Amino acid sequence: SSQAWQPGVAMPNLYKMQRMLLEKCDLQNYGDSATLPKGIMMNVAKYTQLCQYLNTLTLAVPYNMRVIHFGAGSDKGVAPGTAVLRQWLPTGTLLVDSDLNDFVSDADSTLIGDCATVHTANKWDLIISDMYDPKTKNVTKENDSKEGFFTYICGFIQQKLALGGSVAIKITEHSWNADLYKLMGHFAWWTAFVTNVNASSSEAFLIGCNYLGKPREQIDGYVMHANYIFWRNTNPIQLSSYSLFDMSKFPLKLRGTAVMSLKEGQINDMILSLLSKGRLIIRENNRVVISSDVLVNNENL
Amino acid sequence: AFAVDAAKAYKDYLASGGQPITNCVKMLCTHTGTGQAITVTPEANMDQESFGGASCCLYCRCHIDHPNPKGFCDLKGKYVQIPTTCANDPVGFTLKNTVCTVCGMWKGYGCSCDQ
Ligand SMILES: C[n+]1cn([C@@H]2O[C@H](COP(=O)(O)OP(=O)(O)OP(=O)(O)O)[C@@H](O)[C@H]2O)c2nc(N)[nH]c(=O)c21
Ligand SMILES: C[S@@+](CC[C@H](N)C(=O)[O-])C[C@H]1O[C@@H](n2cnc3c(N)ncnc32)[C@H](O)[C@@H]1O
Ligand SMILES: [Zn+2]
Ligand SMILES: [Zn+2]
Repeated sequence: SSQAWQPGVAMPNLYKMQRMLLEKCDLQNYGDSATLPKGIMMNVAKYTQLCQYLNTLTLAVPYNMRVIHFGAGSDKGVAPGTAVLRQWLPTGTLLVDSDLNDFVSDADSTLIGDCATVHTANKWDLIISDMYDPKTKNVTKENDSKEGFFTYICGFIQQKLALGGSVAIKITEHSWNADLYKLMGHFAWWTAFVTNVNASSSEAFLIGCNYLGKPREQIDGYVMHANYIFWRNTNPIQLSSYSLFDMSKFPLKLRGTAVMSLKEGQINDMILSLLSKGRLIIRENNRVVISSDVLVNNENL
Repeated sequence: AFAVDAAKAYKDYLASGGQPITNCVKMLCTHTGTGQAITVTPEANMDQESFGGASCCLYCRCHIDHPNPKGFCDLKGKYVQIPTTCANDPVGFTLKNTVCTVCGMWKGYGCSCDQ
């Protein structure tokens, strides 16, 4: 009821508040495919709805914004999500992407390798991940919290996300992680957002809005994933691509958000209020430097 | 003295009835843009489709060096507007066509500097 004209659906708050146990996800439309506008790739539609939704949040959008995008490659050898991100972000925004496998990209710089090889001197204002491990399809066991690239992502956010910055991290029923849900409580607000073009999937983007560097809230990530699956199991979402057809208001508003290089003692409740509201970013404003660790081996016996 | 001529290979393959390079990345946009050929954000008008640049660059997509001596790519990081009548082969279009240095439209597909 009006839901189909949205870019997607966010986890309603009452479901966040529950104490469900984890069940199997069983979506009534599982496997159905949306009708995409002519010649539009799924991931252009999916990233477009993700960005349409982020437009409704209080993202900080500084000058010389720094964005990093993990899991940006594809079985096509190109990066449709990066292209949408570069369309959405203010022109001149620095955008770095990365993936295990080689691909051609419109990012300002691309690193190929396992994401745990990636290091950066600077902090970031927005982190996007669409990483998904294809072996996750081999469910041989209880649906336990997963480590791998999620362990990297949790560390990356704590170490290298500017206060006031935001994240959107792709999960599914089986590709999830309990510390990532716990970290959502370290943001001024958080949700799980399902795009309407992929409503037939258990995918969601876990969105953390305005990072605070400490827990606003203690979240049990095991319970919270159980709550998310419960929501999806009891709220069928109708596949929709309606919102793809209105791009008039798509670009991220360049808010000119201020950037200050404060130290941990200087973060008072008033600073924390500005962070919470999307009105401040706290990080160094130096030059962006990235690298990827390369393992060296000589195979000649 | 020897260098692969990637452009010529693709132009000939096309003429021999080969399938154009696929998976060029087409953008959602209003189609109320300026129409210029190569823009920092999608600028398709009602006659054009907008694509991610890199995915439409023959050298980017074939993992070979660019003609610019310093290796600079004209398309990567930008959006190329392609007439809807040629959007079946964005790579071929950008290879075979030229951008007017004056108005920024495709010579022969928007440029009207001769009037
Ligand atoms: C959500 N879900 C998951 N499975 C099974 O659990 C496996 C791992 O599930 P998954 O973690 O990859 O989630 P999903 O398949 O929704 O992600 P997507 O492919 O990115 O869209 C899946 O391959 C299915 O075999 C499912 N099987 C049925 N019959 N119905 C469902 O809703 C369902
Ligand atoms: C759903 S796909 C990416 C699709 C892409 N975002 C797009 O715009 O089309 C999942 C990606 O996550 C990558 N990936 C999975 N595990 C990874 C890891 N440990 N490190 C880096 N990349 C990983 C895969 O190579 C794979 O390309
Ligand atoms: Zn190129
Ligand atoms: Zn001209």
